[PDB]
Amino acid sequence: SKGEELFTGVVPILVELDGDVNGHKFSVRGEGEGDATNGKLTLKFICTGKLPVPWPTLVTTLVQCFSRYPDHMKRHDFFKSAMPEGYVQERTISFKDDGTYKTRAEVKFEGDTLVNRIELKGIDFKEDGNILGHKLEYNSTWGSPGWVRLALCLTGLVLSLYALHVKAAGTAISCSRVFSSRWGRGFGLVEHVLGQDSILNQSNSIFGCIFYTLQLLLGCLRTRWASVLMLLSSLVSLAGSVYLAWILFFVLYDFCIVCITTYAINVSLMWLSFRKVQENSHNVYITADKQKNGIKANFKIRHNVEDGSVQLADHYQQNTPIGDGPVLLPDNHYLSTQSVLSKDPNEKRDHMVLLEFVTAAGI
Ligand SMILES: CC(=O)C[C@@H](c1ccccc1)c1c(O)c2ccccc2oc1=O
Repeated sequence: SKGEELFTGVVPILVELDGDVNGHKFSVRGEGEGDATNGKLTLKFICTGKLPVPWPTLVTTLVQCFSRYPDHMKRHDFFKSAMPEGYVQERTISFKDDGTYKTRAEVKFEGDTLVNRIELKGIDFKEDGNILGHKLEYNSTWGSPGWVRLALCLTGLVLSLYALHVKAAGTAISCSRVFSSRWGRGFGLVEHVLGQDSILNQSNSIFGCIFYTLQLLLGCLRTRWASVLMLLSSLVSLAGSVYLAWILFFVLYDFCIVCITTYAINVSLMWLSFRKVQENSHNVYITADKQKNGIKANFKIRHNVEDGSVQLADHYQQNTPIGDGPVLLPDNHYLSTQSVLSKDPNEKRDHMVLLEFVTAAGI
């Protein structure tokens, strides 16, 4: 890029957004600096009254020319090559079971400043949704686990506590024929490796209470060690549930109902933990659009809802160069983005403080 020379060095950023969400008209003015050398953005946004939508739903709309491209991908940087004349970035943002943003932006160099002017229009939002009802977390640590996870873990806890009330003592005499066997204690395999004298050789329901309590507790967490811990624990729980299920049929030839219920519960927590691990994804997927001399892009942003659920936001993006000069057309690649939102204690206007780290990868 001959525009790449403009991004060696820290570059001042100014952002201006005129929006209209379901009639509610608003404006946002932001300022900061960008450092393409480390793919680092630092910006402060101010709602020039109070913002009618959550700030996270505006991060994506609110400068990919600061993405750090490694040297071996330098020829795949469309965004800098469009500079200084700029590019037009048009997006459709579809919130699942809710409205839709339509955005169009001019990103160009005005004097010494990189400017991103944005026109936004949001339609078909329900006034008690997650967006207009302001039901989205900002950067919280302790939150809800979701009524799905709550139902699963509470149900499993009641069932395991029931099994304890059974062995330690509608119609389940079929169960207590199962629990009394050698497999109702330490999954039948703790006595083989650690002996029967071990403290770890407990009734499987103890592992049940510890497991469902741990799942429900880690479901209230937004960090990764709880996510990976959830994945490994639910994986072990799944293996033990399939082993015990294999003992129930074809070996004992008995058919207890609480066992099938807890098998389904462990399958549910397994799918939930798998999803929760694998959809932590800010990956901007970029392909070249030759007909318009620009690029096309797909991705999915998942916002945390205050009740522990996730609000899905699908992103369809188009970028078209502003000049008639030459620009780079890339091969298929993706951008990795990490965003950290925070507040400024010196600011009383409705605002947002954004730190961002974007690097190119893929090709
Ligand atoms: C409903 C339970 O918690 C008891 C169940 C179980 C299932 C998965 C993980 C822990 C505990 C369980 C049985 O399936 C079972 C099957 C065969 C033999 C004994 C059993 O006792 C159990 O602990």
